[PDB]
Amino acid sequence: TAPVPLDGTYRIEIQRSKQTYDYTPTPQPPDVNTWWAFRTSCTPTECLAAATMLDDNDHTQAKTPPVRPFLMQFGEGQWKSRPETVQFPQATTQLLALRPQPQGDLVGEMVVTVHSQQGAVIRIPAVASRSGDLPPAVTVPDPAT
Repeated sequence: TAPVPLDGTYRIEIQRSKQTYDYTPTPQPPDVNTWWAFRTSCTPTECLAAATMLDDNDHTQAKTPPVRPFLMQFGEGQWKSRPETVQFPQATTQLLALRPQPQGDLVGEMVVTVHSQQGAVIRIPAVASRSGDLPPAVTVPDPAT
């Protein structure tokens, strides 16, 4: 029941054409694809994954300017990033949940909970698919550091 580690180049699609506002559809196309270099380190109790953003066209180089890496923790059968406060056209909490599919890719959603329209939950479906190994040029920060 330990998860498959997230290691290699991953393509994340935030499908904003399926965005919902309290389960009621509010489509905002187009979907947005980004590329990330994932590395995973597991202790006997937890598995953590760190992802550094790659450039949009050249996925062998980190994004310019540098973007801070985000972390995911596997628990309750899913990878979930820690909630982070983000300003919205109001203060929100935004996180990414990715559930491993039997096949190898991951399906989940981006969850944006509003705290200041104060209280709704914006859900955007998300897909993550592995695109080969890591870029040997990029250095992904080990989450066990």
